[PDB]
Amino acid sequence: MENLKLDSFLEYKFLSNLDFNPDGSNLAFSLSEADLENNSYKHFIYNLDTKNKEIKKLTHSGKEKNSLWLNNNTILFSADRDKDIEEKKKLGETWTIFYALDIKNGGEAYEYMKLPVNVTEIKIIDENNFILTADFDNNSLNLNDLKGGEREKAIKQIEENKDYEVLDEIPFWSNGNGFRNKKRNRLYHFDKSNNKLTPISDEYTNVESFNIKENKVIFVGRTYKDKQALTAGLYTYDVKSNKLEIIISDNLYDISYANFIEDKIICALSDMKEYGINENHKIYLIDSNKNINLLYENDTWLACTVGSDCRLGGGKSFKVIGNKLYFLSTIADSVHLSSLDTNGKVEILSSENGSIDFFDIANNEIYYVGMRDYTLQEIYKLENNSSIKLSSFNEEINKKYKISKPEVFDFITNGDTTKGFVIYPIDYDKNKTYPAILDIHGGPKTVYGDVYYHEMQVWANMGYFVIFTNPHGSDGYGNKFADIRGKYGTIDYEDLMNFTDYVLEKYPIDKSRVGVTGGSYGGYMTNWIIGHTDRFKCAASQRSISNWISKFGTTDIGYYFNADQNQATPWINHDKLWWHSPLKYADKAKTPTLFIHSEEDYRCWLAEGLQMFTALKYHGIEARLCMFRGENHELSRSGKPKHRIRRLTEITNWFEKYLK
Amino acid sequence: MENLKLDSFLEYKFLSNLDFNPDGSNLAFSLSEADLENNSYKHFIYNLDTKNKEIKKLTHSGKEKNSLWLNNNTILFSADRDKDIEEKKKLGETWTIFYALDIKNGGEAYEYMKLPVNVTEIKIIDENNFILTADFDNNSLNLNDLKGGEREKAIKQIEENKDYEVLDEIPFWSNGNGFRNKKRNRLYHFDKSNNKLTPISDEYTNVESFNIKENKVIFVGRTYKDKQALTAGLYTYDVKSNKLEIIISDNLYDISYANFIEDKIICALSDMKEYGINENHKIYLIDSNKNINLLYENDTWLACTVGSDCRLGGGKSFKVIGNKLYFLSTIADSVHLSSLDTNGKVEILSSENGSIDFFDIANNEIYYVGMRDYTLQEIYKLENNSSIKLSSFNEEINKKYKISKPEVFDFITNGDTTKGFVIYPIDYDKNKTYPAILDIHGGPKTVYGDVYYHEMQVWANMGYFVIFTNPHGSDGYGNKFADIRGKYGTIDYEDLMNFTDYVLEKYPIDKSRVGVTGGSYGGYMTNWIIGHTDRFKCAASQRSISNWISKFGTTDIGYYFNADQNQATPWINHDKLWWHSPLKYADKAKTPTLFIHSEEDYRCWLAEGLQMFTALKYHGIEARLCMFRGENHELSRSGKPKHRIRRLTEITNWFEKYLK
Repeated sequence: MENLKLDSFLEYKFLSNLDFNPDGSNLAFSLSEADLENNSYKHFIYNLDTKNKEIKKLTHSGKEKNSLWLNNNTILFSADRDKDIEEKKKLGETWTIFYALDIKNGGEAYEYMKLPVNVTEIKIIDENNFILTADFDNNSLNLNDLKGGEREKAIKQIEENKDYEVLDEIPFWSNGNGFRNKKRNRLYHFDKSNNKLTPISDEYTNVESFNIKENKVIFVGRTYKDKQALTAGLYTYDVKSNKLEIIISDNLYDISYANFIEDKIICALSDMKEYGINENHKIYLIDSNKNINLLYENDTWLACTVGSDCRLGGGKSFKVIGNKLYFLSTIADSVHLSSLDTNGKVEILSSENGSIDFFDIANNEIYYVGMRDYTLQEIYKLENNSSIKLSSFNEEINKKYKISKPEVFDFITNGDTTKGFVIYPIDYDKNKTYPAILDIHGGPKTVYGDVYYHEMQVWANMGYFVIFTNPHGSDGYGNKFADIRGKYGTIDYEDLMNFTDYVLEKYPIDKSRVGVTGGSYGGYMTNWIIGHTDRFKCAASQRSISNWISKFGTTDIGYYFNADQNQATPWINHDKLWWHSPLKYADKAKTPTLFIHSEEDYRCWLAEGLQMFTALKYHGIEARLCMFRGENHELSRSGKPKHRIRRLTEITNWFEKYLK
Repeated sequence: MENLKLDSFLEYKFLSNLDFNPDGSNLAFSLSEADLENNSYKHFIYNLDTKNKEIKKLTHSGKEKNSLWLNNNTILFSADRDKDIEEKKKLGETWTIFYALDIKNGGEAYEYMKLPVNVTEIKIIDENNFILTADFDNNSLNLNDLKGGEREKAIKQIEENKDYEVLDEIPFWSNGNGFRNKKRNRLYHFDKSNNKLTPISDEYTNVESFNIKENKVIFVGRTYKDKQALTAGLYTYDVKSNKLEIIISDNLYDISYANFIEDKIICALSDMKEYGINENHKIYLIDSNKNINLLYENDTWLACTVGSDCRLGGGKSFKVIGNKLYFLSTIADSVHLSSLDTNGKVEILSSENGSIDFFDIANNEIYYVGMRDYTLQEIYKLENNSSIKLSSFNEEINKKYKISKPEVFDFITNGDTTKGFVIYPIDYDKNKTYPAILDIHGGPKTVYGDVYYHEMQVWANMGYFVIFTNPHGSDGYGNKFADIRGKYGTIDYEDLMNFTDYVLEKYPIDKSRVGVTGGSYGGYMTNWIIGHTDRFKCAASQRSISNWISKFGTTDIGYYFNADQNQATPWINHDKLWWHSPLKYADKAKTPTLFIHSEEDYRCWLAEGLQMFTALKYHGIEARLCMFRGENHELSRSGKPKHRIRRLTEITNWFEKYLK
């Protein structure tokens, strides 16, 4: 082998967009890989034949991801191979060009469609009919329709308007998407036959999800003019009657999935009365007369929440075929693939140890991408609760480099039993003593698992122990285990400190050289940890939360997600919201702390990292902060390659200065 | 008589850099005017022959400000007329080219000097020796000295470094200067004969003031590696012996002015023990034994603090000549010009109603630029406490547009008699009724005066009353009147509301239609007002403060100034610091409020504006926020023309929408 290095992730391959053709013969997917020279990513389109089992590389310029199957022969994708349209978009025009790539009859990609909107997702009624969600600006100048003097007047106004941002609704930006004031994700119908682009959802509605069966659309709708509500409405629309029908009013529940199943509608849904915003959605059925009836009392977040920094892109996590609804659920450190028929029978289909990222089903043949055996993403076919490995995109990674696989064990703390993980240092000697790093998984209701994580292997290849666990608040063990509302920094902080106590005694680690790092919620805990204990000699706080009050007014979810998680508000029990803020305890922090933060991170605003850094510096504590431009919360998982190398370098150099 | 329009300031002229030549024969100065088409400002160098008062324009390209007098016939200025140097600056090289313009012999400017640093201020000893302060970076790659392969790697490293910012000091940025982490304002001596540039201040000292007599240098020092202190250091440098000498340590006093006088040193100091950071500086005399003897117990902020938006640049507020020290002092409504001889005697040389922006003296001849009789900037000569107007760059403005001059009266409140102002609406009728606008000046210890203020005149020309005053905390009545430490929102809020009630009774103002607005501390009070009263039907909060614990960690001055003004701290009496924050009362805010804020404002950072807006939108109140890119706290005074028009238009349409 050879030592894994900081930048070794440049050679990793990431899979996305697993989609079948209607006849189940060919399934398409995309491969992404780092492009260090251009600080971007190359995206290729691939195909596997379901009976030949042969992988085929379809694109080679590196700017194409498959979005849709036109028919069993032809994959459609969006690109920018029209230099005229490209320069029009720079001026302010909105356009999306789709091409077509014959596999059965061959050739190269040829232009199939031009659509005068910027599309976010596309689905197919037939060859000349598509259902659309796309960016829509209520203050758009409509540069496509303008000509003459009014055109040059708009080109200048659009250019000048880049120097401002106007805000008059309480979520004025979204992380990963920039400023979003008075702009919505709107649903459209496009008829290629007559080039007619027909709106479905109105001007103020954010379409969060949509599905189609034949000529009928079902979508999720959040609508607001000044304040986004916690509830979403369910709506349907037919592309022949042009009738919109309110299925569920927009002030009852927050729905996560809705689709057609047989002659009625299945829907994940919750009124958030028991466990708040993040309550696990139960699955109901909606009959013809719009009655809601329980079908299966699920107690899981219906998604793969196993953390990793070796993913780029995604696919389907829900599917409806026949009478069964196939879904995902993270159960402990792993993901399950289960079904649910219209009778309520829950069969479990895949309870393997690794993560299931996304999947597709065609003729009761199940294909998925996942991370098994602590290896990177590969395509597996599912047969009788066991997986056959088809692709070999990342097989040499584990054979080329020295990977230290975690030691999984059960850990008891605070009346419940969770998972504990300890990664040995490379070339481990029981006669020596080593330093360690405690990694706290970002997001409260997420999961650490036996899944290849690059940043941990990097430090294990440099002589570090890397330990981590899933404290109270993580996903996996239902709403009860995840409920830490009003308990931030208590039973979860105990869980982490109890885990650190157990590890530094059971494993041979120098207690005097222990670091701690974490992002998002993990960055909050790092700021909390350094303000309550002296046991870590250095810390790294990334995209963190330091001031719940300051975070209330500057976060894309802050004005409602803070009140739900801390049971407080800058005006109702302010002392509680301040008690849970790590900035309050910054005058007792003595631990040197590096701060990673992104300027366009709107899930955790720059103010949070700026405050803890200033506080430690005010009290004469060594500190450091690296601000990343053009990046956001997703820097560690999907940022530009150089900015990922810079983040990994800053974090790796800080431990080296204080732990070696 | 035409109506003054919103964009009428595009026709104003602004003077700066009033500077004598060594024999008092000529007076150089710069004129500045807005260039809307290029969204910038043109600058021209003028001359004034002191014998017959002839005004001459000397440069015409629009990119020149006068720096020094090379001799009695030549002005020295910096510009960019070398395209090779211009492109090397874009790559990373530090350069400044100085051109010489012979006013007597004629011709155009010719290149005189080239210095491999970015110069922030320059002074001349003789025609071959100069004292500089210039930008210095402790992490500079020194691209000027690099060649070959190390150059191409440094160029790319400089370009890639633009994506990040590294912080490891508690003042890491300065308003109007961007990020300043580990960058200092360093003093240099440049010998033009042998092209030697020699440092004087060390690699970590911020030089904030310096003066020269013969071949000696006096300068002021702020030195820090991790935390800028409140005290400054006074040192001296001889350029022949290369001798540096500490005459006051940097841990004793804060100093505002320091200069050579006769055979000793005159200096403005203070131990901030009686009134804090903003304590008025006494003027002391330092003998050759480095003993510091009191010369005059000055009780003034030795500067011009009369606010106005019709200035661009500045000049000299101090001048030592013979045995006297001529200085400015805002006495209450206006700016005086006094003198102080080494015997301790104070003479009042100017005590007129307007403002004195900056001056200069030669052979008992005192010229200055000032705003008198509610007219824009003009050059005046001062003789026997009365001024003679020598320029008319803006004389047509008051003759062509409808200017409503203020009515000034005495106004007692909270045991002190301050000034009150009311500007009538244009075409005023005694029997009709009008809406009003409250303007609160921005710097806590500054002053509103009988000085042309554009935004006030724009609103009066649209049918508004404009009212403003000087509450407790303002400049112009000694320390005691300016002492609102720990009193933010108490007496200062009462004095404004007492003034507003006074004006609403005497004048025919529709109390139903009264707007309020202000920036900086006037933006804090606007945020304070809407949370503590509903009497204003609409508000406009510019570059405001809303959350003191938030401003502590995210502001160039917040970690020492906020504790000085509120006598609190996020960790010491936090209840008090949270009390003086207007965000605490946002739940009681019912007044629709517009928010003006800039992205690169580091005096009141973006977090303050976002929190008040999100809080008001959270409570169902109408609110609007306009964010300005590329501008800072000085937007309303020196921002780019289009952005100044946008801010004015944003505020005006807000008043128009709710007050009409």
